[PDB]
Amino acid sequence: IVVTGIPGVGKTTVMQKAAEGSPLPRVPLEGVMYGVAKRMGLVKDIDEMRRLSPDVQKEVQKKAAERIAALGDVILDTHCTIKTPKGYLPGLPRWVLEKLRPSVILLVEADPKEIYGRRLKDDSEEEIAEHQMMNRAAAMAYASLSGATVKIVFNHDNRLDDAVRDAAPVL
Amino acid sequence: IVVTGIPGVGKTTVMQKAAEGSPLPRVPLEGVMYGVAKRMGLVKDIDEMRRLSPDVQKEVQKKAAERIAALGDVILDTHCTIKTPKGYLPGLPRWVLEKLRPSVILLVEADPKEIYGRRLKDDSEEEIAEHQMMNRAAAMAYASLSGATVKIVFNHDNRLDDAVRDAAPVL
Amino acid sequence: IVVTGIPGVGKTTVMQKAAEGSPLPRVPLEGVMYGVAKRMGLVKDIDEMRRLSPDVQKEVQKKAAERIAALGDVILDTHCTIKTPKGYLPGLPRWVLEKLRPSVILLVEADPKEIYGRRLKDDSEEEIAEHQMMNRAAAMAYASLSGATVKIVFNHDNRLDDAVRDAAPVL
Amino acid sequence: IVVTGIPGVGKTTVMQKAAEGSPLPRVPLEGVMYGVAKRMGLVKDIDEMRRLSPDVQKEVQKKAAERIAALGDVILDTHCTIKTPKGYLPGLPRWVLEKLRPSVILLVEADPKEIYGRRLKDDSEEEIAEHQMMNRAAAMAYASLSGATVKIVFNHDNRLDDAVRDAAPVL
Amino acid sequence: IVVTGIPGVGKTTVMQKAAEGSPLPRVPLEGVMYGVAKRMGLVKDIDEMRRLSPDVQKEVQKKAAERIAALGDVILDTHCTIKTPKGYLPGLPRWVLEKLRPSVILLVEADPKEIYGRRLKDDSEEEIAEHQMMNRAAAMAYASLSGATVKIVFNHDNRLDDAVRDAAPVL
Amino acid sequence: IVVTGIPGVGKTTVMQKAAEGSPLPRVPLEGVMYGVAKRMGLVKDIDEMRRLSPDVQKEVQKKAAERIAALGDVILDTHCTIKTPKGYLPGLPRWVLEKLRPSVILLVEADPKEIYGRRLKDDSEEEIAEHQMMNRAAAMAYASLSGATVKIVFNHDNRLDDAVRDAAPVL
Repeated sequence: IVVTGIPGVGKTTVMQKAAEGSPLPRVPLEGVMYGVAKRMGLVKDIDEMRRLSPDVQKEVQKKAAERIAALGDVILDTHCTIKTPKGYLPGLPRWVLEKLRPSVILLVEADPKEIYGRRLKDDSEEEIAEHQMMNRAAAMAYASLSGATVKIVFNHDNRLDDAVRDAAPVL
Repeated sequence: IVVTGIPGVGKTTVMQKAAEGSPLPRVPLEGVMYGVAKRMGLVKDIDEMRRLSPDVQKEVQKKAAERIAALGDVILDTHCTIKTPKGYLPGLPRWVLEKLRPSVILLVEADPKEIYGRRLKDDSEEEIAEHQMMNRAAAMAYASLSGATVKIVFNHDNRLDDAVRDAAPVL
Repeated sequence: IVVTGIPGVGKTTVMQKAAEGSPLPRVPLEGVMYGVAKRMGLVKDIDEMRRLSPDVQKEVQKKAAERIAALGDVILDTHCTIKTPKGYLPGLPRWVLEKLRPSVILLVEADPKEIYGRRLKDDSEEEIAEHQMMNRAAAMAYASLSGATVKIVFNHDNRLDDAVRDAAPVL
Repeated sequence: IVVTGIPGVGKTTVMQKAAEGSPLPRVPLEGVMYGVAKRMGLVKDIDEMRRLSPDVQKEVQKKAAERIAALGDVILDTHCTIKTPKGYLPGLPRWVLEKLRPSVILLVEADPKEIYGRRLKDDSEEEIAEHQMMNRAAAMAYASLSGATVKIVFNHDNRLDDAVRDAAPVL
Repeated sequence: IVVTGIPGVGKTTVMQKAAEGSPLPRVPLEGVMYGVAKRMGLVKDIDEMRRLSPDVQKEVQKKAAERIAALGDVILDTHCTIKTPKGYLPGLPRWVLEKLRPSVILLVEADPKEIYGRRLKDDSEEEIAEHQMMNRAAAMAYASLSGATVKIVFNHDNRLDDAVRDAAPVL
Repeated sequence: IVVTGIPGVGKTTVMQKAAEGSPLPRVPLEGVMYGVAKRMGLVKDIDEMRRLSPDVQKEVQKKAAERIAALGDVILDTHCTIKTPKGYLPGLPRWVLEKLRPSVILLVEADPKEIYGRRLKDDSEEEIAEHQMMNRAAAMAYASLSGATVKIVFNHDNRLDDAVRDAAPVL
């Protein structure tokens, strides 16, 4: 399983509540990549992951995915697209999907005005709505490459029980 | 050619009225998969297609696609995404497209309020509008994998002649 | 399965109604032969099928039948005898039957006066009655060559429900 | 880099203003395909590129992409989807992406009412908004296949400096 | 890392609070064993893990530990001793330690009267104090076999901030 | 095609106007050399091209020319002679011409008094007239080595339409 969401949507809260009583392991993909790179001796510190040569970083992604595939059924956590100075970056290249072979991609959503409120209490609502629409396109592209199912989960501010009630049927 | 649409959009009516006088054979993909599985002795009854092992079901899709490719130019019929308890399932995995190599994907649409009306006379309008948006994303992803052209056809309740007039130029 | 009938008997209507909700593919044999010849590069236009050398046309029939046999169980559609300036031409030679191996030949019939009325609103009644008798002889010859069953279906003008009720038991 | 947009969005103006003082070469992809086909002796005139056999045209796309990859870092120019009588055609098939391996896809946008105004001074606003949405789906599918980043640039009528200020950070 | 504790000591709470913001993956060992056995086809349901042949269960433990060792630095979770009708069962046999090679064993403790209070609000205090003493012996035996460090963390009812302040320095 | 001119003659403006709507790629030679050296890992920044060993810089010129020759018909851009502290440097050595095999060298000119006016608004008129004469000698030497044609184009201050009308016939 892969769980995904825009920064501010409350991804970790819904995942922690829905995964309660589950026998499934819980895995941040960036953490595994750092662990694999560190045990291969390529890095020592978490920021060095951004300094690696891109074509070495492809093989770190490949090896991390092979090892998560060997672990078996898992709640993997990462962004589906990351916003950057040069625009949106796909969080899951084809060479990851060919190794992981996900059964489900789960996408968490809330209203742009709710997310803007949460972010202000910590982009325009138009840029939030854009990043959400780009995530839907990215998820369905990942699905078509892999045979993975795509689930959308709403997580409105007052209504965490709805997000958990929609998420738990997937597990 | 592949023809696709959401349940209730009137797909079969537009397909048969546009295919009138065409030399092209017509084919339901699920029906051919059942036929191939049955002639390979893997099943006897239509429900058993849901009971097959997924990694056998991949090869049944592959063989059905190879045989529909050997038949040549055809009006193939299937859903582009199927709604399920775990969310949207891609109806055409990459291993189907690499065998069929479609020249066109045709997508049928109507207003969510019309579709809700037809369904009530037999999901919310928002979930209908979502499933349409997910189908557009799926179709263009399938196109990029294959070189297939993508055509959208409107099929408003009274206006079947517009749908048929838009469809016939494709054939 | 093969469905057959004299021009004007309403062949397509009875097939379309009885095949409703069937998982079977729906194939015109002339269309397959054109598709096979076109993809073998032998022709580009449908009228060129009448211009092919007869011993090439035998192999086009043979290859079309092999590919329909690979597709498996199907509602195939063609005439059992075609009327021509030199008289009746058999629609299905032995080299087709040895490949398709049909389980059923279905023959649609109506009164010569009904057929003459339909044709007048679009041959003598004696020539219509002759062509029907020649079709029965052709069907039973095909049966004896192949082990196929032969079914006769009446389709009187008002009584389409009787034609469909006789046809549906075959499917 | 690849730069893309709908006809009327002002693609060339934003490209040439942002590329001012850049050491990067600029390349029209259709122009290179014509050049490669012409130097391979396949054509003499630009219109003959539409007359080529599709499976030859795949190899021309492949060879043009290999040569543009060997040139190195470049501002490549083409449409991401081309509107045709049979609907939208993908501008960049997978066999192009596996050769070019783009670092960025850039997508230029403007309001449908602005584009309709420019086109009227030279589709409905609904069909313009549709073609833009189909381009977003195409770009993100291309991204997932390649690891390319996706940037969106607004180019409103009076506001060319905003388009150039968004574009220059990519180069 | 391995985190361990007696049922009712609040193990999961202190782990969740201390692991906050860590890049380390989180793994229940029983979950991995079920996943490995399920993917090896040995079982389908979680209760069948108790029905396996003991010498198969040794090899499942061995394979699960090899796959966790390949994943690298991790917050592993399991009991150090499990209470059963036949008395205490060691949670981590030598064939697990030779694969995992832990750097730390972490042992969570609370007063027998606090644990009795938590268990009532849902063994004698003597049997609780015995099970704690047997865990200390088990942990220090595991340490001597492996070179792992052993840390004890108090988790008194109101004082969760002390438990988290002691746990976070280990990570 | 190669376009050439003295700094201040307005080379880019005449090229940009004449090449309007051309299918030809547009290429700065210094940019390609930097791109080739950068992708060979020899440099990271544009100024390091002056720091290269001359006998490496020859092979970079050779490889850049081979890759621009593989690209086919092109509007290449560079100076025909570069003024330096040690005098005039030839912009195109024999080892470049043997690879590019130009069909045309185009040389842009204006009155030394006009150029001095432009350079004042941004050498003596005698030194400007000298650099032009040295460019004519260099161009005709390049022609004799290669079989390239030589075209001279005037670009007087107001008369850009005359310059573009002389340039466009070459393309």
